[PDB]
Amino acid sequence: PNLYPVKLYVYDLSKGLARRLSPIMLGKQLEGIWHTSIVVHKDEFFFGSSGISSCTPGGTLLGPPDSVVDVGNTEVTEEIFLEYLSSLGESLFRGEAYNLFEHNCNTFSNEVAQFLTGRKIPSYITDLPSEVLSTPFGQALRPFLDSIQIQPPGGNSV
Amino acid sequence: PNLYPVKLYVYDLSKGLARRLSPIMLGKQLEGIWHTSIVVHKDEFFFGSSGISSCTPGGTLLGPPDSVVDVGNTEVTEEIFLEYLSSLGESLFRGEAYNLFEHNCNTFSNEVAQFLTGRKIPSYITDLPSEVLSTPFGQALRPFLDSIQIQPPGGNSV
Repeated sequence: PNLYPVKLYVYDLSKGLARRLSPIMLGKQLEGIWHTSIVVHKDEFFFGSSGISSCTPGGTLLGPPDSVVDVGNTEVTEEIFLEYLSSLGESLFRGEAYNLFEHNCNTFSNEVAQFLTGRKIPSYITDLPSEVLSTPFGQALRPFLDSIQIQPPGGNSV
Repeated sequence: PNLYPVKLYVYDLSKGLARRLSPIMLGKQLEGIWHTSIVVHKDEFFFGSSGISSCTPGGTLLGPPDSVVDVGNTEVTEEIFLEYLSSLGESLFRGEAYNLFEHNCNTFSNEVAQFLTGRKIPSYITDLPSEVLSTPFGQALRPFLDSIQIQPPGGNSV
């Protein structure tokens, strides 16, 4: 069977700022504000307030990823993958469903990784929202944080 | 002529946190992360990633506003106002046009206030984005900040 490498592009939206300012804001040590995407079949795929989008790898306003993580290989072909993403985009991943804490770019990548390789992405990435929420900081800014939508420019709808 | 009071609902999304943590993040004293809306004809109107929305005053997830500011009176009736908002929503205020720095909830309220009363809202509110941008903090997080969309839940499309 033809095998296609699957990568998880990792971006620290805070560019290291969350690393030092996290103890002074949340009183807890966070290593970054993780934004991830799935790179497969030569293209980068992510979910934001605009829904599922794609771009050439490292092609958003965010620039090159801070880390490229190997997820595994998948047998899912390009045409089957696009059909899969299309199906998600019309059901559980419309732009309206975006939520900073429970339905974000990492929720997307995690579910996509599982589908393509049977593996989930690292908990330190997906658990970030709960780590922020479980603090006075997070509880006070909950209303504001729940109002936040993220959509890195540069991609086009799938 | 029938006169209708126009209010500017002011919300500090940071709930006072920006007040104390601003000197330690931006090295400059900011008093809040201002989110505003226009209240007229018994309803609250605002612009977000979803476009122009309305709700009963203080009816979003943000709760009651931190301050209610008197803008002035307007002679524009309800039906004419909705037509006005509809026109904006189809031209310069579609959800896609939202930008944290140059086309946000305050850009909307300011333009709406000017139309209804001939007055602009206070510069300390509208100039906030530039104040954050003119700092190492802002320049480093520019990519991330430009990816931020804001849409307080609770309203419905106009």
